[PDB]
Amino acid sequence: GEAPNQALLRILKETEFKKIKVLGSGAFGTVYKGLWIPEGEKVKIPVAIKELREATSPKANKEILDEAYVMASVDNPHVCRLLGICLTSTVQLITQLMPFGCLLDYVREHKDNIGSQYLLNWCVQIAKGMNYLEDRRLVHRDLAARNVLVKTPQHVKITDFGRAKLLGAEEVPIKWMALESILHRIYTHQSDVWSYGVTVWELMTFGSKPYDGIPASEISSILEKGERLPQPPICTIDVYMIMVKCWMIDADSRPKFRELIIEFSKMARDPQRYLVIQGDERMHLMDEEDMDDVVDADEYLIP
Ligand SMILES: Nc1ncnc2c1ncn2[C@@H]1O[C@H](COP(=O)(O)OP(=O)(O)NP(=O)(O)O)[C@@H](O)[C@H]1O
Repeated sequence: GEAPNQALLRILKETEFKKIKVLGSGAFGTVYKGLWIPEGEKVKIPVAIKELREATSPKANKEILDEAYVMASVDNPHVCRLLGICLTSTVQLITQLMPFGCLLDYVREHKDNIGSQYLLNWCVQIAKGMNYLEDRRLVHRDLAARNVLVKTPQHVKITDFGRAKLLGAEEVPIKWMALESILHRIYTHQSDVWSYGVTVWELMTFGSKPYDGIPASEISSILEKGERLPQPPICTIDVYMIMVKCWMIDADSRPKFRELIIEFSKMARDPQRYLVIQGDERMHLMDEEDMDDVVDADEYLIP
């Protein structure tokens, strides 16, 4: 039976926060960098503010609220933090600012400076995030490098709950999908594991596109034929065999997230044994003056 969901949904006054910069437009909506000053509190919290495309079509109001619902109900160091909503005219989603942006852009932009320690720690942290969702019985359904955010090079969090569901519920990123999901729209914790596999492959190839070329329509055929993504240059057979296990047809044959935490964690203790990166040993990885009161969202706790 389902426990009552007692998450608090915080409604925020438009006056409590100043926008500052656009971060990402075009696609569907507009995300700004900003600072949130709660009521009378004397803290300023860096935040991202997702005020969706001006037009207020009741269709997409229903979709930003579902995210808010999910994000308000999660609480884990490796899942993105929702501060609250603003009901202005178009619904504003207010999350913790993740200054380094999405992990896909971050690996793409920084290939030459990314060591094995970072790559494997990311793997461990993503698997922790996903394991936590598994404990809350959430199937994410859209895990990808584009949907993991970077608070710092050493701390990432899963984002984009716009397709999350409870395991069992009944209510398209084809290249990240478990075969049962493309064929039967079955979606399980184990189909999230498939997508973890792809996300890891995106990281290990420093942001390549999976099945670059092959059009979406061909994908399910390819997999039934038994083809998978190729071994990235930097990966030992050890790392790659974990990817491949995530991509087994038998869903229950795939690893569990808790096993993934364990395995990458072992590897993270000796990173150079597991990823082979040219120049590994030597790699290493805001605004205004009134910054006395700045507090990261992670240090701003609410009773
Ligand atoms: N909390 C955040 N902190 C910093 N940057 C963010 C944050 N949320 C989003 N962004 C940036 O804005 C981009 C677009 O945001 P997002 O709304 O996730 O993309 P989208 O294509 O509109 N939908 P989706 O990727 O499915 O969530 C992200 O990839 C980031 O570069």
